[PDB]
Amino acid sequence: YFQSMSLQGKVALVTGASRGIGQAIALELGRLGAVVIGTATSASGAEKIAETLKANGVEGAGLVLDVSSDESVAATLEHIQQHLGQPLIVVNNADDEWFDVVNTNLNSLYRLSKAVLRGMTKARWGRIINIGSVVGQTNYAAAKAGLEGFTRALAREVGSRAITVNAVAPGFIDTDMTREAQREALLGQIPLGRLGQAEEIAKVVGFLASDGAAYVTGATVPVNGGMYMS
Amino acid sequence: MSLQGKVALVTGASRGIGQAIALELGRLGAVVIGTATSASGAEKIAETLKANGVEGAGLVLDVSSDESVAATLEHIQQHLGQPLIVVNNKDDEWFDVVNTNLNSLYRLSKAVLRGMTKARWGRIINIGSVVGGNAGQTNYAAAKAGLEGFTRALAREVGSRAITVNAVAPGFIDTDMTRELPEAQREALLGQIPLGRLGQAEEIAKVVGFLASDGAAYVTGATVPVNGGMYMS
Amino acid sequence: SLQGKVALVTGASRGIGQAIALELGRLGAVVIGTATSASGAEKIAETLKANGVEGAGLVLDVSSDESVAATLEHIQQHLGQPLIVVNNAGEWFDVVNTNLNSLYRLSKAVLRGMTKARWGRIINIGSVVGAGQTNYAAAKAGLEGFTRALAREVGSRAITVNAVAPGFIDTDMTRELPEAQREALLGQIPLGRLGQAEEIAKVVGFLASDGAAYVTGATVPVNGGMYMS
Amino acid sequence: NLYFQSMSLQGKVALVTGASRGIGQAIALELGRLGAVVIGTATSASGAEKIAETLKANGVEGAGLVLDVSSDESVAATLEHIQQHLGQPLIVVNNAGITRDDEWFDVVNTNLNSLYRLSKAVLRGMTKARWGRIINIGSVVGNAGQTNYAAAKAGLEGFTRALAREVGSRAITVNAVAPGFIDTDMTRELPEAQREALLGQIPLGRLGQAEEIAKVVGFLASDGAAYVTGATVPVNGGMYMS
Ligand SMILES: NS(=O)(=O)c1cccnc1Nc1cccc(C(F)(F)F)c1
Ligand SMILES: NS(=O)(=O)c1cccnc1Nc1cccc(C(F)(F)F)c1
Ligand code: NI
Repeated sequence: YFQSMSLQGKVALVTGASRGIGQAIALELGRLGAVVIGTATSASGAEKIAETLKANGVEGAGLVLDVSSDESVAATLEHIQQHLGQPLIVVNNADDEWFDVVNTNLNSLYRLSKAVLRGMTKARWGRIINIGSVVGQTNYAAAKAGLEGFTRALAREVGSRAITVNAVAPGFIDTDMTREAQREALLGQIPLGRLGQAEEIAKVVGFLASDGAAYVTGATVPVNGGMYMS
Repeated sequence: MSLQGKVALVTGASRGIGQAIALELGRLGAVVIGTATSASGAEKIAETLKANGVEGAGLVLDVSSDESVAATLEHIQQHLGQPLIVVNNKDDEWFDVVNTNLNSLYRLSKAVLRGMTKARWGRIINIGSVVGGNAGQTNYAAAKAGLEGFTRALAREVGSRAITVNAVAPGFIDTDMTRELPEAQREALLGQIPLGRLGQAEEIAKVVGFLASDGAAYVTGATVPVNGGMYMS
Repeated sequence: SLQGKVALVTGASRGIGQAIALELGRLGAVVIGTATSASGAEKIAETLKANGVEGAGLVLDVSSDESVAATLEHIQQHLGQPLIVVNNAGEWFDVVNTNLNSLYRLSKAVLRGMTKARWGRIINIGSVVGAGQTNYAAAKAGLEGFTRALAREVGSRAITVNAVAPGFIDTDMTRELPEAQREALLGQIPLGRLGQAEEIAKVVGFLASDGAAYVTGATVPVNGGMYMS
Repeated sequence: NLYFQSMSLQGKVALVTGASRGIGQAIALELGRLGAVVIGTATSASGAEKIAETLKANGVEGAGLVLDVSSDESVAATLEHIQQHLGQPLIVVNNAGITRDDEWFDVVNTNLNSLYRLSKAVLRGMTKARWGRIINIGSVVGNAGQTNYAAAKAGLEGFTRALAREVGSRAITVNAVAPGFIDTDMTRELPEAQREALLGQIPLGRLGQAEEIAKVVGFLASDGAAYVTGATVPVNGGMYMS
C-alpha cells in the first residue's frame, strides 16, 4: 500500500490531544489518513484519547508524555518507533509571571523538536507545527512573539533537510475555557464577529502538514477572524 | 477542500503563478475565469483551461480602468454568475507604481464586493510579487509592506459580511521572470533559502486553494509567506 | 543644538505641531510654522514670539503643488533652505493615499535644498489614537513603509527620514471623549496616563539632532507602552 | 567651594554593564557627559580598574565594579555595594553579554535570563523612587550567524515590550537599542573588499560610530523620553535586516 498527495501512512504525534484544539487536530490529521499518536500528561487523559480516536475510526494510540522531561520524551519516542515507526508530523500543542511561562514552553518545544529531528533527517522529510495560546494580555503577546521567533529560527536550522517548521496563532476560539458582557466586548473586536471553532484551527494544521505546504516554512499563520493584538 | 459550484476570478492567469492558481482552483472544482491584458493571452487561457478540463473562460481585463472592470463583471454575471473567489495576481517607482497597483487592487475589490455582500460569502486573495539590486529592493520592500497593510485594512472593512481577505507573499519561485536573472544572482538567492531550492508555482497555488476553502473561514487579514524560509525586511 | 538651522513644521497652530515648533525653537532653530488659514498663521507668529522663537507663520496647503512651491521659494528668499521638515499634516483608502501624496509632495520639494547642503532631517508624525481601528492601522502601516522607503532613497545624501507614532496624547480631540471611554483607554496603557504633546516634541527634537545621524528609516512609537497592530 | 552642574541627568546614578570597551564605554562616557554618576562593570578586577581610570580621565564621577550578570549573588552584592556608597541606580543599561548545538536557542535564552535577573533586582530601587530607566543594548551585526542575529533581535524586542508592560504603572520606562554595523577594532582590520561589501547594504553608506549609539541611549535616559516605553530604536543607518 503506497501513497500519493495525502497523509496516508504517515505517523503523526500531537501533544495535548485530550480536549479542545489538540483533540481536533488529532481528528483532522486522522481524517486525512495519518496514524495519530495523541498524548496527555496523565493515564486517564491518554485513555480518553485512545477511545476518542477509536470512536472516529482513527488508527493510533494514546500515550503519556511530559514534554518538560528528557526521560519522558526519549522513552516515548523509542516506544513509538518500536511499535509504529518514526513520527514525521509533530504538532506541539501542550500580569508578571510572563517570563517563566514563555521560557518553559520554549524549552519544551525545543526539547521535543530536537528529539524528533533525527527521524526526520533520516527520512529527508518532516513537519513540525507549533500551536500558540488562545486569547493577561502581556503574557499573550510575549508568548506569541517567542513562538514566532522560535519557529523562524528552527525553520532555518532544519530547512536543508526538507523539514518545514510552522506555527499557528489562534485568536478567540470556542473552547471550554471561553464558554457575557466580557463576551460581547470581545465579539466587537473581531471583524468576522464570531468566535472561532477548534476545527478551524485543525484545518490550517492539516494543510500545513500536507505536501501542498512544502515551500512554507518559518511562518506563523494567524487564525483569529481578523482580530490582531500584538 | 471543495469549491464546486463557485465562480472564481483570477487576474494575470496566462502564465506562471496565475495560471497555476487558475488550474488548482479548477482542480478543486470551481468555474475559473482567467484574465489577461490582451486578446491573444485571453485566448491562451481558454485553451489551457480546456486542456485541463476546467470549465471557465478567458477574458480581457485591464485592472487599471473602471470601464474595463465594470464591463468585465457584467459580462461574467450575465454568462456565468457572481465571482465569489477573486485572486488578484519613471522616477520614484517605489511610490507611484506601488500606489497605482493598490488602486487597482482596491478598484477591483470594491467592484466584486457587491456580489459577495449579496451572497454573505466571499474570498479575496492578493498575490504579492516574486523576488527577482539597489533600485530593485526599495520597490520590492514597499510593495510587500503596502500589500500587508492593504490586506489587513480591507479584511477589517468587509469582515462582518463573511468575506475573508488574505495575501500570499511568495519568495523565490521558478517562473519565466526568474529563469532569466543572471546565474550569479540566482546562485546568490539559493544560498539564502533554508530549503535550498526554488519554489514551484504550484506550491503557491496550493496555499491559495486552501485559503479559498471553507476550512480557512476564520483566517482573514493574514499574509502567508511562501518563501522556503527566506525572510526579508 | 539646532542653532542656525531653519525648520519647517506643518500643522503648527495647536496640539502636537505647536509643541514641536516650540521644542525646535528652544533648541535654537529658526522655526517656520504653517496653517491652512491666515488667522492660524498669525496665531503661530504670536505664539513663537511669546516664547522668544525667531521664525514665521505661513499659509500652506500640503495638498497642492502651487501652494508648496510658492511657500518654499518665499522661505528660501527670506530665511534660507529648510533642512528640518516635520510633516504633521492632513473610506480609509482615499484618506491614507491622500496623506501619503502630501508627504511625498512636500518631501520631494524640500529634498533639493537638503541635497545641496548634504544634510537634512525629515520627520513624519503619524495620527493620534481616538472603522476607528481600521483607519489608524492602515495609516500607521502606510507611514512606516513610506518612511522606510524614502530613507533608502535619500540616505546617501546624509538625509535621515524617520517617523513618530504617537499613542494616546492629550489634545483637543481626546479631551472631549467621555470619562468612561477615557478610563477604558487608561487601562490599556501601561504607564496609566495620557501622553503630553511636549513628550512627542522631545522625541522629534532628538531626531532632528546630530546625535540621531545614524537613525533613519525608523518609526519611534511614543505610546506609553500601548501597542496595536 | 561647590559647583552645581546644569545638565540633563545631573544627580542620577547610572549603571552600565560591559563598560570596558566599545559601545559600553561610550554609553558610560555619554551618560557622564550628561552629568550622571556612572558605574561601569566588567567581569574581572583588571577590567573594572580600567573603567575607573577611563572615567577619571574624562572627568566622570563614578566607579568601576566587578559584576557577573549570570549570577544572583554577584548581582545582589553589587547593588547593595552601590546603594551603600553612591545611591540607587535609576538608569540601567544592559550591555553585557553572553555566549561562552543550537546557539540561536541556548545563548539567547541565557541572555534573556540575565536581562530579567538584573532588571528585577534594580526595580525595587526604581519602584521606591517612582522613577526609572531600563535600556537594553542588542548585538552588533553567515547562515547560522544570521539565525542567531535574528533570534536575538526578536527576543530582545519581545522581552522589552513585555517588561515595559509589567513596570509601566511605576513610571519606569523600558526600551531597547538595536545597533546595526558599528565601527570597532575588529571591523577596522577587514580587507577593503569585505568593507565595501557591507557599506553597499547600508543606505547612509557608512559604518556607525559607538558614540552614535550612546547618543540614543542618552536621550532615552532623559525626562524627554518619559512617554517612550516598550520601544526598540534601531540605529543601523537604514540597514533593516530580518
Ligand atoms: N531562542 S528562541 O528560539 O527561544 C527565541 C527566538 C526568537 C525570539 N525569542 C526567542 N526566545 C525567547 C525566550 C524567552 C522569552 C522571549 C520573549 F518572550 F521574551 F520574547 C523569547
Ligand atoms: N508607495 S508608498 O511609499 O506610499 C508605500 C510604501 C510602503 C507601504 N505602503 C505604501 N503606500 C500605500 C498606499 C496606499 C495604501 C497603503 C496601505 F495603507 F493600504 F498599506 C499604502
Ligand atoms: Ni516677501
